[PDB]
Amino acid sequence: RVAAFDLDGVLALPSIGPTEQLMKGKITFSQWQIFSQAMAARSINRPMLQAAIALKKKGFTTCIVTNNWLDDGDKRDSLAQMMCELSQHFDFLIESCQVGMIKPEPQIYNFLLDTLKAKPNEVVFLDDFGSNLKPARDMGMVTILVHNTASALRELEKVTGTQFPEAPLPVPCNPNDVSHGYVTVKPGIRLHFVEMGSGPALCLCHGFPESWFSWRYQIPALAQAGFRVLAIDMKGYGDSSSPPEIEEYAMELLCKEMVTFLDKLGIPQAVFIGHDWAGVMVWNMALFYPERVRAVASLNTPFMPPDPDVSPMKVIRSIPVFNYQLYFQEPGVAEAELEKNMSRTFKSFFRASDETGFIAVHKATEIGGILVNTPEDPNLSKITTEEEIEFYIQQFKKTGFRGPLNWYRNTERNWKWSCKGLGRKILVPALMVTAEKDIVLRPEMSKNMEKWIPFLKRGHIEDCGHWTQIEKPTEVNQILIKWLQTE
Amino acid sequence: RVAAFDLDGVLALPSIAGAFRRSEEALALPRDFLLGAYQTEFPEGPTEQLMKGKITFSQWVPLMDESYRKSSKACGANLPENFSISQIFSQAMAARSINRPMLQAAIALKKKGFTTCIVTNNWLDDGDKRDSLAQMMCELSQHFDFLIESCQVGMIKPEPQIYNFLLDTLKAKPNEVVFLDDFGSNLKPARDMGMVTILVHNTASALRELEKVTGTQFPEAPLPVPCNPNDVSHGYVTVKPGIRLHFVEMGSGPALCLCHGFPESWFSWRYQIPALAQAGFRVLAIDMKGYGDSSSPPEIEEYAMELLCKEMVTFLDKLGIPQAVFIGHDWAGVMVWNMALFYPERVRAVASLNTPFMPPDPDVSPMKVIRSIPVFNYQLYFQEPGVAEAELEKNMSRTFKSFFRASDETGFIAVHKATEIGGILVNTPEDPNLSKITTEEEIEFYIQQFKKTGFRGPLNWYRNTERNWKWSCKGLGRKILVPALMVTAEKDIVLRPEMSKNMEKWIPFLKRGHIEDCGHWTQIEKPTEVNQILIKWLQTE
Ligand SMILES: CCCCCCCCCCNC(=O)NC1CCCCC1
Ligand SMILES: CCCCCCCCCCNC(=O)NC1CCCCC1
Repeated sequence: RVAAFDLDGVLALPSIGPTEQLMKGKITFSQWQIFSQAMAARSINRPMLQAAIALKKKGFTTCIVTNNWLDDGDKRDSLAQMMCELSQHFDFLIESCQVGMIKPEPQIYNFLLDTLKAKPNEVVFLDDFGSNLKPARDMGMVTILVHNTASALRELEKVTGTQFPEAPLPVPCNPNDVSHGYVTVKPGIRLHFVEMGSGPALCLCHGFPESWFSWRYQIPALAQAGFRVLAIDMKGYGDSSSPPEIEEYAMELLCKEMVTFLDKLGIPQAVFIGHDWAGVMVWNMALFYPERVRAVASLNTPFMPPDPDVSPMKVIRSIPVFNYQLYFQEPGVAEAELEKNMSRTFKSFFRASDETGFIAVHKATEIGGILVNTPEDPNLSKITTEEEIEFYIQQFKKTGFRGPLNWYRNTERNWKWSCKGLGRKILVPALMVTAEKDIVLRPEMSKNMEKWIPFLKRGHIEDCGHWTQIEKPTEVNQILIKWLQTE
Repeated sequence: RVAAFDLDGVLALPSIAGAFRRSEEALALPRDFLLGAYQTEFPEGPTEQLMKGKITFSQWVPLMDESYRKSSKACGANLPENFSISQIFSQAMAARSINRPMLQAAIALKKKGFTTCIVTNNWLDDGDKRDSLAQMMCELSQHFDFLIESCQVGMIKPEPQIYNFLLDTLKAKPNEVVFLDDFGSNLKPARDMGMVTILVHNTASALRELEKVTGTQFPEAPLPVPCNPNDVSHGYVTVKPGIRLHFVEMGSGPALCLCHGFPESWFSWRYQIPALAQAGFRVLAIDMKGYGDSSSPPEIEEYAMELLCKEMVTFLDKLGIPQAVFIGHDWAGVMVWNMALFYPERVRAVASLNTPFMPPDPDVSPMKVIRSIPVFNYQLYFQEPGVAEAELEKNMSRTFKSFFRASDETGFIAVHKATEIGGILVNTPEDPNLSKITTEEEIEFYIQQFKKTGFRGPLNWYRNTERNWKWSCKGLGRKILVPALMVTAEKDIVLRPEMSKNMEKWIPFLKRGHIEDCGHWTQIEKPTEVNQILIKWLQTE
């Protein structure tokens, strides 16, 4: 079925002849004040926008039929953003000032069903007036008024269809419904990414074994937060070049290229928010290229400078919760296990802080592999949808697993490199977000990070596993936004 | 054969060193007091952990500050107790910009086939204003093959080991390589090794003079920074099922999309894109529907201006951009004005090249107005599908060198005769001469581009006359009340300037720009100006 929504005050609040032609479109705004400001005060009616994606996801045809008008005002920008935001969550836009006719003139209505290809019955309209809803039900449409700021609305709306949650999730941007940039930094290597919103720029780098798609919940919000996001596919993963050479992944290089990728893209500075392995790079970016980093934020991953008199490898042979990691060392091995069956491999890796079928991070060598435990047919974690997983699959089907793993296999070199930035410190805006129930990459591993990063601001989330962006998304967003906001 | 230059005093001016100087005298400081912390074969203390990249900048202040305070009252003149060097080294670094002529001198050899690069005594600026450096550094980025940052390779000038590290990568001998510095004390090693020394003193000329003497000659008014070849980002937005729009990106916001005309491609703005970016903008040289790497359907309806504008809008939403500056030329320009006319909200501002805002006559068949204007015959010729195509496709080489010619050049197109002699390239030479406005390669791109898209799609732009008319007739009671720019070309045969004159009846406040001796290919004929005009425009709004 389909869902129709007015705008005057059904998807934006506060709510709100000759200029009856202003509606029709023969006249613009700057055509005729003490009223302008009012259109700028109103914002999106989130729970309603929710109620929409709801159906949209549920297999309906959403849409907006409003009594528009052309805004050439001094503050139309607003409308744009709102418009450009609602854009993605509807199939058709029946703007009054676009099709000549305006509510409640019956010709507009006939125009909708017409484009909608539907019968008045299997279509429900939503208006805060009712004088505009008379036609709808008259036609055989399921009418629904507003009067208030929703609730009662979304309520008698639930009835027709399904139910909506009180505390929802941030809209998961996706899939192809996005732009796909492609920068070629070195001959054989090109880095694919994603883009959204207008500057300043902040690149979101993922970890192991993930993809840009991971930030699927941060990207939109972050954009709408007034930013130009660049969910990049880290070298080796997804649509970016994934060479077979190990040297190709030395952190020293990854950071260098990361920089190139900027020049190429003509961006002179960006905010670098990293997680997992990325997070490592992010901190090194901050450490080696201050100029190009506007600011840095890290999830789970803490800044752990290297010990100059302590073989980096030894520090791994030590920490017990880094076995699997060791297991990865040998090329072909680790790969062979994860590739053998990507389905499991993933539903396996991706599990909540409070969930079964965990990975074998420490018994790895001994039991023969990071997955030697765990069921065969893992259960879908209440953190990824089959589809959500399938993307990761398709992604990896084309890239393989060697490339990503080669991130681990550059220990000595990495050590030898990060040793140069031992006499200096991170003096650019920084953020360290710690996860609580994160088995490996435990919070307490930061504690002395300030010895290196004074002024370092922090953020911490409870009941959060390693998959922060996907486990506690809404919070991650908040924390992140509010962070950028205050700097 | 390569050529390198110590950025501060060669690529960047006024040499930061100058600031120290003018600061010494300021506080009656004996010649070279705080100067040592920069110009001294005494690379020691903190200033040596700085260029060495061991410690950042911010640290180098509290440390250097006190290391200065060393000889403060001890062995030397009075150096204010609380006296620091933070915000004084900071300004000097910011107040400095790129040495345009010298950069020129570089791209020269680069073009000429040399291995440019920069060997500077760097330091990692984690300053409150380190951005500046990023930009200037992000710019010089593309013009050099190698960047030898002192603060990145451990060694700093003039310690021999650095130099021996450069040739190592440049895989060259001391003889076939030239070094540019503003000190000379830094140049001493170079000569001794076997390199071509040159005191980058003075400011320019004199340097480029003694330079010229060993390379070639440099333009007096060089050709603006061109953004090509494949050294760019390539976005790809899918607006409707089968249709996806490819484009190009550069710099940081706000956004302004550059739409091309017929028969061109994003590559046309190759001269505006960079400059525009460097002008503080995020450019989107888009490949108009039908052209190059964007979907180029076979349907005619697919190109109704009404649609092109709609999709143009979608392309924005999709890209998450809520507003942009729309600068159009030719057919694009038309759309651009309609964009302004139909979607005010999404247009921050509009600029048009050659193409004027010509609303439609409500009581005058749009077609008739074409059958009338004599300089629109070829256009008419295009009407019939397959025909026009067949002519332009038969041999893209000519087709292009043909279309693309200067205001003052031969082999013109047959804009009015067409229909009669059947064709536009009909009476044009067999093998046209390369116009002093496009390089063979420049043309080849257009070829490859069109080889994959064909010619139907682009032409379908012409074939939507009635519909277009019927549509633009809706925006007859309103006007363009958003910032606008109308740039007129002088020697533009078709799309003559005088066709604007009453544009203000529709667009008050409409600002204008006009260029002389300019044909239809404005962006390629008078690029530098187009840039200026455009920039200065955006600048003042
Ligand atoms: C002394 C040098 C120390 C360098 C430390 C670099 C940081 C290592 C981060 C490793 N991260 C991961 O291995 N993540 C995987 C663990 C298994 C489940 C998915 C996520
Ligand atoms: C619906 C009314 C349309 C009115 C058309 C106004 C002017 C459109 C611009 C046309 N531009 C061109 O035809 N340019 C070509 C002309 C032949 C040589 C290359 C450039």
